[PDB]
Amino acid sequence: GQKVHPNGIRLGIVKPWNSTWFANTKEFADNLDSDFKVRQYLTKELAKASVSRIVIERPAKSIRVTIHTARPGIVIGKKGEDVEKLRKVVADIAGVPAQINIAEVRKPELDAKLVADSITSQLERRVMFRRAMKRAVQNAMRLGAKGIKVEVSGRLGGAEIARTEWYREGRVPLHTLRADIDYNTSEAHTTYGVIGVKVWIFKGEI
Amino acid sequence: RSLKKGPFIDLHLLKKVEKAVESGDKKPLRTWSRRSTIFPNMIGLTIAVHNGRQHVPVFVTDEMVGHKLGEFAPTRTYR
Amino acid sequence: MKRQKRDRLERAHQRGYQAGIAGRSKEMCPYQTLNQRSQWLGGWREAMADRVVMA
Amino acid sequence: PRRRVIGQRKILPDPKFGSELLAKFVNILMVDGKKSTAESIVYSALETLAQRSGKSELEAFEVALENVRPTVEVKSRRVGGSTYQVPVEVRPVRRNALAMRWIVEAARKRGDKSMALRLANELSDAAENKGTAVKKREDVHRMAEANKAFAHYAWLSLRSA
Amino acid sequence: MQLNITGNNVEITEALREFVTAKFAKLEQYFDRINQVYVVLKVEKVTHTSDATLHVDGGELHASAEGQDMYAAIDGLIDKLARQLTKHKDKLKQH
Amino acid sequence: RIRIRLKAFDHRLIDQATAEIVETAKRTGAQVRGPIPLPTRKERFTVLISPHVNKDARDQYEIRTHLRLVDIVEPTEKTVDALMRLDLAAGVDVQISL
Amino acid sequence: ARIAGINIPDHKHAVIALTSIYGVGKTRSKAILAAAGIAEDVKISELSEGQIDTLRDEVAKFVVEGDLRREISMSIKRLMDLGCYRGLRHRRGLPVRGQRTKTNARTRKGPRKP
Amino acid sequence: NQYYGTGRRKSSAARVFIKPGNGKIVINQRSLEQYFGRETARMVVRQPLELVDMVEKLDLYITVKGGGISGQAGAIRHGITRALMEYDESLRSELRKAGFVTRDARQVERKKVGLRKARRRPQFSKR
Amino acid sequence: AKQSMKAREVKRVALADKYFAKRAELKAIISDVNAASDEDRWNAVLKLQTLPRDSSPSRQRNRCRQTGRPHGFLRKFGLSRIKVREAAMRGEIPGLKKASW
RNA sequence: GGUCCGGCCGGGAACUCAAAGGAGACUGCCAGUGAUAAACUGGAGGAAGGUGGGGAUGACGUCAAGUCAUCAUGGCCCUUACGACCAGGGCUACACACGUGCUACAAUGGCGCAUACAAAGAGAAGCGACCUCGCGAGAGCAAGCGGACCUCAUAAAGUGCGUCGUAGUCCGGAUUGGAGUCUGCAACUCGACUCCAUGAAGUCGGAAUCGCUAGUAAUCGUGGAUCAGAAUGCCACGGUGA
RNA sequence: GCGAAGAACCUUACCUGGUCUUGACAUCCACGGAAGUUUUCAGAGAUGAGAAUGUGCCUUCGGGAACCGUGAGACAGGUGC
Repeated sequence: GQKVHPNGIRLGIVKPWNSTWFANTKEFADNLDSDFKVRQYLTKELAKASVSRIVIERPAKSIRVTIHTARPGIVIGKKGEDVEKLRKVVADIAGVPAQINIAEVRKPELDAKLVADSITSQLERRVMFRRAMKRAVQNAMRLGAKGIKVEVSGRLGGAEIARTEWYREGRVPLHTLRADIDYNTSEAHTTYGVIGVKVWIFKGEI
Repeated sequence: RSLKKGPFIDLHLLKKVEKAVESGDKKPLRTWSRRSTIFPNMIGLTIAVHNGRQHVPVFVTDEMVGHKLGEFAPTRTYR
Repeated sequence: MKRQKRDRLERAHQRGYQAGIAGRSKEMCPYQTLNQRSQWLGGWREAMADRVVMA
Repeated sequence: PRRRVIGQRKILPDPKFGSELLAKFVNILMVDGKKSTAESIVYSALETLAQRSGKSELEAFEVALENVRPTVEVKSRRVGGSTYQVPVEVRPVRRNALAMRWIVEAARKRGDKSMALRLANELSDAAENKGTAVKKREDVHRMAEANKAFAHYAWLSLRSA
Repeated sequence: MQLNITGNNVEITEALREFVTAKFAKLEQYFDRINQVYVVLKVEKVTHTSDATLHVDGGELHASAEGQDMYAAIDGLIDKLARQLTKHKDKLKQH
Repeated sequence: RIRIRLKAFDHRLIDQATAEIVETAKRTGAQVRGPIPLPTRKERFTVLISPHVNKDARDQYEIRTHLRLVDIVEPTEKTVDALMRLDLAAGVDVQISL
Repeated sequence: ARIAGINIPDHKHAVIALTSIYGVGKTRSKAILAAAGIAEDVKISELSEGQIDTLRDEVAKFVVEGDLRREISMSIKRLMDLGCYRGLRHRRGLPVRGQRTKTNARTRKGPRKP
Repeated sequence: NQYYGTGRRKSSAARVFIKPGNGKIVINQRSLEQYFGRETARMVVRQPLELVDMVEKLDLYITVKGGGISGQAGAIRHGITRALMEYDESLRSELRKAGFVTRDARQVERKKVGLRKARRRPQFSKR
Repeated sequence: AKQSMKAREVKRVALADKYFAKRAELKAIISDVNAASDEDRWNAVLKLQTLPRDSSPSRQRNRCRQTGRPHGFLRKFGLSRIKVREAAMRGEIPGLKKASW
């Protein structure tokens, strides 16, 4: 509880924002509130769809949710119907209409949201956290990440004392601002409590 | 030293006075509106201002007119 | 926030002088370079006389 | 400090007279971050130092200053249980500033009506070898010259200039 | 030396304050001139612990003692403080 | 006579949408008074950073509002409708004035 | 040098010198001289008696020493006789206007006896 | 003809136009004496015109704005030396030595958080 | 933070938009200086007690809209100081980033 | 060029400035010292010279430090009450103790008149010119401005003149009385401000203690957030300036 | 001068009283009713009693919606540890 958020320290430099709308000060708050509710709603609903990150833009009294996922077939479903099934409930709780898109990642072993969701689900179905936490590092390093650091925290096997472990391999330079680090954090609600998982994935320098 | 125009009373104190003055000097009036002033047609009444756990009665005297009802009913008790 | 004071040359002197006065008759805690060891020992031998003149 | 013979900056000279010593003197009694009224105190005091002394003002201030500048200054040291003062020679940059600090403090005492009258009278008695800052000067010389028997080790004022 | 009792989850009774004050006064008289003393009593479900901070001319000095009944912890803390004081006292005598 | 003022959050995106309108108003018609920059609004937000005590630990923030003018001197009817149906680069907000 | 009952300073300017009357300060003291045709920077020795008598009935308009003291005593004793909250604070020597009493309260309190 | 030097100092910027003329100095359509020439440090606008000569040689039209008294004064002191650009490094080589060409980039510091006025800290004291 | 309090806030929004800004004429038009300062004005300051007390805009607390936290709010964002750091470091508030000068 | 000499108007794109892109500072060059090394010391040039000034950035860990009242959550407990609604009160109590600040104790000043110079920011159920009324806080009418334009908004210390002549004083502005204003259903408990009056302690602070190395300390004012109203706090900005 | 970037009511979590119990907030089942809007009485108000006004989205039509009341629980709720 002493480090800066490595996605937030580099928001103009390397990473893009998850929202690319301008709103003047009279509608900025509500324009951020509905922006929150479609992220909560899509995150709750598409939990099996392996969603990486959703980007919301607002061109001219409309909205676009670009859904970054690993398996877009579960997202569009049969024929593309589930896109419109999402689009009706997006347009109900946002400013109607909606143009949602899919932007799949073809290398889901390098996305920090999907690694943390992987370790999260495997801890929910009670696997050994050295096997999961170590297998994520293996699967990134034999596929092309320049660095990775996974850390789990909590009870982790019903212990009465919480502890953390972390299995870095390679370079994760958190202070270099040009260094591209995808950091993300997920939470596993096991029957002994909450186990927090956070993963850094370093890819390149520019 | 506030409220430039007109004193303040509630309707449940104004109508309750104008009801209970023409109906004779009677039982002490339980009042919760501490924040209301004391009009000159309230002189001679035993009103019981609520202080938080009581309804303490105070006989309205002629000098009490410019004040408010909560001014003559203390809340905190010291020693 | 600026640069070092008397760049070990006559700081090496007064280290040998303080170490000369406070006993340390080793003469075996100096520097190892010549231009600093020479006057660590220089301050040492200038401190032996200042030990004879006092208690 | 431990490090840093520091990169030193100079000061602006005085406007009315060609002196940086005088500008340092304005910066001494420049209380509370306010230079202009301290300049009015200094000019208003050197004028009546000229009329109450006859001679010129810069030489009036400097002759009035060299009777309170010191030569030896004590430094308190402790070895073991004793804590005696050891006379070090004052360096001639510290010398006149240490004089002007005593002039300005002795003018903040002495209380007359105005600050220019207090400082004017205090510089007058500093010319007369009579006032307060000459008593503090002679106190410093009496206790350094009284404790003169200490010339030692290394913690003060290496070999020469 | 004034002394300042406070308690986290420990209800400081008047008999508790009399004893602690007496013990502190006795220690202050015995070792050094002490300016101010803060006492903190904590209970954490098992451990009756006590903290004390003495402000003395040299500076702050602190001690902490866990016990069984609060009284024991206080006694330990006071002895620790006395030991610390002996060290500070002739640490600034050192003739 | 058309006063086109547009504001956005990113300078390297508003300078893209400005070049997406000078080539319009010079592609048809003429007489545009340049991509005029205006002063940047710098809304700063200082928040407490812990969920409780530690008042002195804070976090300082700012958003940037970048503004650009266009100033079409003489409008053409291809220009006033050339402003229409071309309002892209969401993130940039535009206002036309007459 | 005798208006309203006392007025005895001299070598002072007039508008400051009138302010030793219990009931006048630097605004009403300027109202007296501006309403009685006297410049504000003159001295009480410099006034002639044919001006000072025109200042005595001038300051006889606004309420002065004795009437103001028994008047303020009538106000405070009136509030203490009603026994309201304010007069209840006046009967006990605590701040009336609603100041802090946990810590300071010390002008109305006095010195600190323990 | 006419020669220009900008000059700025401590959140205060000058515009100095020097011409071969009389010995008059005009600041913001005022004279020097009726702008600050009896106020604090009036010597620091005539001061770079002392190591060079100015007597009835060059008149100055100066418009300084922003900042305060001595900020505008040091701004003009930098602007005059910048305006000695046609009077070359024969003069600016001998004008490096006495200062006058460093911008003197000491600005006021920002107030840091937790600290009261960027160095002052709120007194953790034992009494 | 206490769904009771959270629903109480939206109740006060509902009545605060229902009654006033439609019956603000009782004070912003009637309770003024004019040639109508008779017992119509006393009928007005008499009248505002009949209205629901939870209809004034000054019983609002302007809470966070993800937690309902009463203290530490930002009118620009609609979020409390914890949740706006949580979404700022995530990359939600557009254009917002860490400041240094 | 014109001028009600007001950037006011035609006009100009130099300059301030705006803010996008670049250049620039790297021990790059020179002399000496050093193991011919890293480096150090000094010099030149330059706006800046040795990580230029400042910020952001907090390694592995410790303190079973803080937070179950931001949130989330394992367990336990209540579920005609530890839940829910309303009125009034309390959170503001006061023999006392401690901490952090503001204002002072004055002549480097108080007061009165005149007058010069900032940066940063905020604004739509909002900021609110000008003009009338009021001693004043403010009120009525009411333009303009989602803003380099309009408004908040007179910067103050400073400076020139006059007075006060070292006293509890023309210092200090606490407390209390009277009369008001504004906000809001509503200023009693308990708001802020104005006016008249009142005029306390305090004459520079024992033992002990803190911050600060340069645009810093110390003083002087300005703005913002939170906010119906309510900063002596916090967060920012400039002035003077050791 | 810490959460609190601002406790008159609200906030508010505490106290005294006045009330409600599938509830102030969410879903599932059934039955009625458009929702909504003006006003009166009592009461400190919550509340309880009323008085008028009001009626489309699809024809499956006791509806499909939105919204409101009563009923059974599964529950909801808890700034409680």
